[PDB]
Amino acid sequence: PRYLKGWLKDVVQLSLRRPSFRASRQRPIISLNERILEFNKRNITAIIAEYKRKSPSGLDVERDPIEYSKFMERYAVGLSILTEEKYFNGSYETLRKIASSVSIPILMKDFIVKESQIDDAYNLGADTVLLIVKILTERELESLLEYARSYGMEPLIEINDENDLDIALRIGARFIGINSRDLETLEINKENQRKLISMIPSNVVKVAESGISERNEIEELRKLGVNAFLIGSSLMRNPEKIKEFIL
Ligand SMILES: O=C(O)c1ccccc1NCC(O)[C@H](O)[C@H](O)COP(=O)(O)O
Repeated sequence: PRYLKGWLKDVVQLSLRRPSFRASRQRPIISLNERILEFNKRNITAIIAEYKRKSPSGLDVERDPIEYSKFMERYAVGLSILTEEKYFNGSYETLRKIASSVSIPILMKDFIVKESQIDDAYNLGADTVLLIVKILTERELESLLEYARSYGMEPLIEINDENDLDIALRIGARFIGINSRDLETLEINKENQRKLISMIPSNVVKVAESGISERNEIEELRKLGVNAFLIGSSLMRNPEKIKEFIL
């Protein structure tokens, strides 16, 4: 990983020592990025609904993971499940129950710094994985990117600044997530996110991440060329909003 400080340094250490999970995979891979493109042509807003119990920024809600997912399944383009244990209260067991219950694409959200985590995602039933440019060096990113493709997955590469985008573009990323929240300081900056969305090649599927709570926000981001939206907090607090985001 890269030189890190604070909580990013801690969570990355927890991940280096994360035990692998052994299990048989039932269903074949369902591509999340190809499905976002088909929602685009059908002119249906593509929302990736996220399940997370806790968050360092203050979220804290109790809600059944299976019911929430079966519900989101009627409208969402895919699901994003947190598997990080200490800060998000996630677990590999939750991803597993979810994958056996629905049949739409699943993104595994964690801090992936080593190949065994991708084996974990595959064996658990996830369809793709998230790779964060700011915590990895260029070589590590390039290696983790190839490893995931060897399983037929196109991972979601997350950027937060221009330096991250230079790197993602160089290694040939085709599915990018622009995150408005800075992992290190927890600050949200919608402006910096808009500048970045505008610098991205039009042939890569773009996903806007963090701080979205209103439908006007989604409408604005869409005309800006964004293909999909990853929404966690607002949907966890009020599952019902999915109906408003979708009209
Ligand atoms: O989600 C958080 O609360 C959080 C807090 C500190 C550091 C990273 C975090 N998450 C980053 C992230 O990618 C989020 O899980 C999703 O993009 C959705 O953000 P949300 O919709 O909840 O604002």
